[PDB]
Amino acid sequence: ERIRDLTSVQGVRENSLIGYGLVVGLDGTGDQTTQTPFTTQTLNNMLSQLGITV
Amino acid sequence: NYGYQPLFEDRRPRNIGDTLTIVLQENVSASKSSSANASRDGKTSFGFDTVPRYLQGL
Repeated sequence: ERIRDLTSVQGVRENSLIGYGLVVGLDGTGDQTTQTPFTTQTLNNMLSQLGITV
Repeated sequence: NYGYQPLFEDRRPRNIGDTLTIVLQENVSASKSSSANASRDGKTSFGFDTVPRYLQGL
């Protein structure tokens, strides 16, 4: 198992992925949403996509 | 079917046919001005109202 533990193969590599989301179902431990406008803005975006226009 | 539609990304136009609102707000104001002037005044005088006799030839 030495060669695998010492080297890596050319072209066999891992990339990094990033994204933004919302986490729901918290027990009152979410954002204040008065100091983080993007939380409410993106929630309204999600609702508008789902068919609710606040 | 309309293809992948994001859920938290803002509603932007992405393809041909999508609509976008333009708030026309133009306020352009340019100006320029210039001037130039010149003046020149001169007076000269000499009067021998009473000429002394030794200087009456000059």
